[PDB]
Amino acid sequence: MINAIRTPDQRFSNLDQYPFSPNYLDDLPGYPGLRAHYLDEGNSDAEDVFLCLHGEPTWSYLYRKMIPVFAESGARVIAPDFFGFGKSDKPVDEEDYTFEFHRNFLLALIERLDLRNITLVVQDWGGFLGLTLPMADPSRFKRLIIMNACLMTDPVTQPAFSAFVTQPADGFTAWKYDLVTPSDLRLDQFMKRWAPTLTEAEASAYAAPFPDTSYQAGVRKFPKMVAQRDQACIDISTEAISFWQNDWNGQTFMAIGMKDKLLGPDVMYPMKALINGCPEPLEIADAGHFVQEFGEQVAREALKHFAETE
Repeated sequence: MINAIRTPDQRFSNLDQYPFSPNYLDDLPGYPGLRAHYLDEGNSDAEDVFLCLHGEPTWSYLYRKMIPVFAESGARVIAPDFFGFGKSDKPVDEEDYTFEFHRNFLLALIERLDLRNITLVVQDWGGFLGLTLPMADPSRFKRLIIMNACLMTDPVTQPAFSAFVTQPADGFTAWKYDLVTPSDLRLDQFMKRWAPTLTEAEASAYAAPFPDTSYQAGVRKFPKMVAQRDQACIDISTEAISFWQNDWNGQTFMAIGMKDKLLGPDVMYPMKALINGCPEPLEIADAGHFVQEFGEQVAREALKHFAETE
């Protein structure tokens, strides 16, 4: 019904530091015939579940250094790959991807696996989407781990969540230009630019999912939805502000990648004020946009923070 293609399994043969077994679901309600890939690590009967959401233009591969720290703590870790990324199937038309299409996939996933006692782990698009999930069923969420992200509200209600789009020129403008303009987009070279510490092996793991441009419709669409917020997204993200400010009663841990040009300190401090009970943030000086690349530290510190409250 929704024309999609699937990445040949062979593309993932030689992944570096990725020993996690695949789990798939192809019976989601609303997503008929589309297969979703997710990691389900640690004790599947754990009381605590960490739901790790990725963003643009990555995949679960991005949480590979956090996963084992969470799992060794006794938790069940879930890390899905959004349609269009990693090992999930990729709709071929950029028009199929919308804020709600990915949002609904997430609610569908949570219902299907019946996840409870969730510690939400977000960043980038994983947070734009993820920060709007607790208000739909608050009883299932208990903690939040937030890395560089915010809500895609309208420019007036929150100017900090709009300003980064236009400035600086080497910030979101450069990122977007790099992503939606080349006709021969190489995600390994893009990653090495925006995540300078990656090795060549890690870099290639982010290009693994896309053998050629036909597979990258979802990759091309994310940047454009940041820049051109559809109504439902604005209403949805605006009502979530209300949720974090007055309804949230959970424990929160915030980590900021200080070298980020897009969603750094000028976007994080304002987020921090909006989340009821958010404590002092852990600032990671050598981290860029992809804070997960310095994940072992973030994962340990967060469990250390959450422990000193149990």
